[PDB]
Amino acid sequence: MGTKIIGTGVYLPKNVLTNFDLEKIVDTSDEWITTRTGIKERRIAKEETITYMATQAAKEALREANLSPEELDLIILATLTPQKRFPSTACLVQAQLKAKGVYAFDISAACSGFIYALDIADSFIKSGKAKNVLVIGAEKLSEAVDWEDRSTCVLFGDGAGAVVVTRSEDKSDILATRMYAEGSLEELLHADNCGYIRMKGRELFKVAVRSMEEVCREVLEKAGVKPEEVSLVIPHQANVRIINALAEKLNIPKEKVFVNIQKYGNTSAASIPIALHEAIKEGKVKRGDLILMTAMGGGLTWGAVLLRY
Amino acid sequence: GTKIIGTGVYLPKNVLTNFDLEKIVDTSDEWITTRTGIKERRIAKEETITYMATQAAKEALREANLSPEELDLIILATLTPQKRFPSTACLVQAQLKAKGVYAFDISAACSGFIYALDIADSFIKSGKAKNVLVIGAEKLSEAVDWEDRSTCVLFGDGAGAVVVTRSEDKSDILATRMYAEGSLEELLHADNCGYIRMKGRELFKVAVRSMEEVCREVLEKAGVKPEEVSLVIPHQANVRIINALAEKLNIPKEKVFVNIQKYGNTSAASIPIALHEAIKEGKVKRGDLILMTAMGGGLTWGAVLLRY
Repeated sequence: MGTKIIGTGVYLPKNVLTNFDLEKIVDTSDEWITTRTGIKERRIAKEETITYMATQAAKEALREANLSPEELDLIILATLTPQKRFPSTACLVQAQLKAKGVYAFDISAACSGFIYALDIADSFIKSGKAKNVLVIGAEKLSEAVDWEDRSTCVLFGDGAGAVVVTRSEDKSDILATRMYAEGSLEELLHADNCGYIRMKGRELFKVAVRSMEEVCREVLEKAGVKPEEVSLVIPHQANVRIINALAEKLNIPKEKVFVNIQKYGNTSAASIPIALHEAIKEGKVKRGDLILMTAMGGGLTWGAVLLRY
Repeated sequence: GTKIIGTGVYLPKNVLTNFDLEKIVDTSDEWITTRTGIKERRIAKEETITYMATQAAKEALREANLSPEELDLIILATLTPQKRFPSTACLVQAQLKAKGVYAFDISAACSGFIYALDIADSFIKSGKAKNVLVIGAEKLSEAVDWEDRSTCVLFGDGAGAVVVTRSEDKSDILATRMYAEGSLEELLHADNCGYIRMKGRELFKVAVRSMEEVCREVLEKAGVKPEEVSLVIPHQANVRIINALAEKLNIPKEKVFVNIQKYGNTSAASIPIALHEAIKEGKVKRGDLILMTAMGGGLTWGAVLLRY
């Protein structure tokens, strides 16, 4: 029984960019950024390409799963910064991993990319169409950031996260998932004619808390799980204040809410998978634990996934 | 099972004939026709990819007698997305007024539609979705090198869509098989500028072999012979490749549907557009076994065998 996570990995760019470094780039400050978001630093893929980052996170994940690339049945990569029009970055990565002939493609869902991709993987496993699936969330957001706009350039970072899921016969499994989208709210968060990230910060914040709360409550009810029974909440890392307001609305103690936005900023699709990896490595996740993942992103995509590790 | 209850398309009205092409590049009607089987293609002028996708979807929904808000998921396959984000699937969702509906784009170039249909099938089969809208839409005219005659005579613009649902009858996707091979990126890829580039002769050969193999694979999986297939709906890449495949599978041309002569190669939109026409022309009836297959950039390829 169950879609089970048997391996996780990540790749964090070599270049660190603190708020102090940014102060010299745009009219901003450490105090402002820190208090309004909780971000202290962010990684920048100045040297690495999206493909390279995704491949590294995937390799570590496969090593952890003790699974050969060829044993994969599917590779799903979520990103909003593809290497090229085509082939998909999933294909470029597959090539680097030597996962010959392996089914591969990218998906677009912005910040909701990983949970969308994980939900897809679960559909393939639950339909008996796949057994081993590699799900990657990789982003080189720095290429989509307007570095002259102190309003948005201080929120994003680069990096990649990956997880390997398989069909197990034990109790590990995804208990419930729920994804939503609302294209009529494109304006709140979207790319312009040149691909630059644009947003309506205030409106977005409201919608973010309300929407993630709603879908989180939905998966909990569907799974017949109460908030107090959640072992750990791994939310998209967009703003520490949003995360706090969300935890409050769900009545989940801060101690059970994983946060690492302070060191990576908002990495979109790679956000949750990177947090999951560190959470595991920090001894905060053990088999049997109920993990709640949730996110909201451009296009106004959002959802939640409740699983028993 | 997974049943197609509605289909639809959208094609720009602007026609790019081989004679128009003779006026922009050093090519001829004779060469094009003989080498590709193409005579005409549609080109989007005022339509955005979102508009075309929306029009194809609306027809599919009407055919299915289903309202936009009764959809559980929307999957759109394209290589010419409207913007960085939101996904074109989200933009289409807004135009359809399918409020709150799960939606995303996938990248698999020419195998876009069958990949998306395979995913749709996984959601219905796992019982996670009931009604799914799958779209193949491309405005390839924006990604073509018009200075290049070796490739600018092959592509057109268009959108195709299908609405699949979980039925309590024999309609169902019987078997699917999808593959990808990144090490073969060089045969068919976009350059640093997004322009479509390819190693035509090598891609032609690899295309037939891989497509024959995957087709044979879904057939032995479903327990049926090529002779038992009612209609083959291949990606409309090249009539000559289509003939080579049909020849290998030992399937008469009468059972191979082609409309590349009037729409050219429309990548992800290719199959759903051909399917819709085949249905409208009475070439597809409930119970018929339909084989869909394609190969595209990245070197994606696969096959879907279904009972209409």
